[PDB]
Amino acid sequence: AQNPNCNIMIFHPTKEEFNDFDKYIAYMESQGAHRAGLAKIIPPKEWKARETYDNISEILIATPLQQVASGRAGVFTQYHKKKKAMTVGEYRHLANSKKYQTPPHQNFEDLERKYWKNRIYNSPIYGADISGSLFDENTKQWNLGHLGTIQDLLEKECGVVIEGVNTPYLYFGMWKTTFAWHTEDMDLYSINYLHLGEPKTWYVVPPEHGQRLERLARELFPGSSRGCGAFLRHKVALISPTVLKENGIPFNRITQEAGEFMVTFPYGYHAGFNHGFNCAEAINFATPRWIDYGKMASQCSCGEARVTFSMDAFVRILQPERYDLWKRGQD
Ligand SMILES: O=C(O)CNC(=O)C(=O)O
Ligand SMILES: [Mg+2]
Ligand code: NI
Ligand SMILES: [Zn+2]
Repeated sequence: AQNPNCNIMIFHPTKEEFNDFDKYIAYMESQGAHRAGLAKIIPPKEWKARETYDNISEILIATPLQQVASGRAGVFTQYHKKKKAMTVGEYRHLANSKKYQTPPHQNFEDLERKYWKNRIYNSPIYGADISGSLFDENTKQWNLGHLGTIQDLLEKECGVVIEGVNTPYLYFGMWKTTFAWHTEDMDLYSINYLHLGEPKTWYVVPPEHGQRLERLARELFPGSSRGCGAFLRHKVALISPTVLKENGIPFNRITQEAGEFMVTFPYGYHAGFNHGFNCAEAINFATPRWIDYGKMASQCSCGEARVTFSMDAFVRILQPERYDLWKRGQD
């Protein structure tokens, strides 16, 4: 069995290997990359996502989210308070302000210490989940707006034609902006490209050990657990590496820098934080190996998780028994 310790693997494809996206994912899995839940892909040196980032400041963040924490430093939830719209140029200036900017630090490990010590005492503002793309249309390789769609994969594997679309999302971050512990909708893959700015630190639990994280989360968030049998789908809970180590949960960590891709694999729980002003693009995707994960994915039916139009068909076709209850949660 390849990668039996479930370490995060880092890949350096050549420009030739960068042509066929599906083939490269399948290659990485042949080497055991999925066992970690997360992999890093460094694009070939010849590749670029677009020519420059000089003209992005007029993109609108219609609903910036202030991430307000509750709990203790290593075990907390966050809620998202909606703020007034602002442009990317306005948000960059805010991220760089004395109130929100990255503190002085020695290295990524020092910054990680400072994040876990201090995150809860601040409420950073995240421009998340903005439909759109920063890939130039002429970028033919690993262009996250030109991937094969999940609907077409389901149709190719299973023969059923379904409605829905699959488009990318932009994330504009600042110091301390936080992504809570989650797997993807329907336990899909994700791919994330850091277009510019400061790094993003990731934490990940191997898919084979995801239920260990779930059982800890039910212990640590006991009211949330009573409210919903899949409350990590709400995407609000944080647990620090120190707490994970104290409770024996297997995980790994890695820092993504500008110009690098990360892939999350089906049922790979992940969480993380931004080091400073940055912009990432991400999208979900599927492969043949996902289908079985999709059929077994948990679902929130309490009403909190509320998701896209296109998840309807995935539930309806892969999980017909759950469909009725889940749809009640969506309505
Ligand atoms: O970058 C972020 O805030 C969150 N991204 C992801 O969870 C992802 O790409 O799967
Ligand atoms: Mg612009
Ligand atoms: Ni994710
Ligand atoms: Zn729920």
